[PDB]
Amino acid sequence: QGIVEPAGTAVEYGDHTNIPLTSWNANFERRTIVRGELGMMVGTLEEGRASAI
Amino acid sequence: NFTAPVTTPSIPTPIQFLQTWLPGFVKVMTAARKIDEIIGIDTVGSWEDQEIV
Repeated sequence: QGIVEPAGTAVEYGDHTNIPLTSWNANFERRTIVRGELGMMVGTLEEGRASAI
Repeated sequence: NFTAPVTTPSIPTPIQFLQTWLPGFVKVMTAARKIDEIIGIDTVGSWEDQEIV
């Protein structure tokens, strides 16, 4: 994601005085994706005994 | 005379191609198993079980 952040300021008027100027400055922010996992494992005799009940 | 035979004279037919192999392979027996004849066999239970009543 990005940001703009403008800038600038004013002064009093004059015929031959220097002209002020404006500018800006952008930035970026980042985030990270995290992955997880989980599994299972079943035996034969265990399955039979579990199904017995 | 008789020039040279180029190849070394020898018996033409090898020992193989003259052998016939019996169709069967004998096996070792080990001691006899006579519990079934004396008592018999009863198939009553099921696998993944624990006890017989």
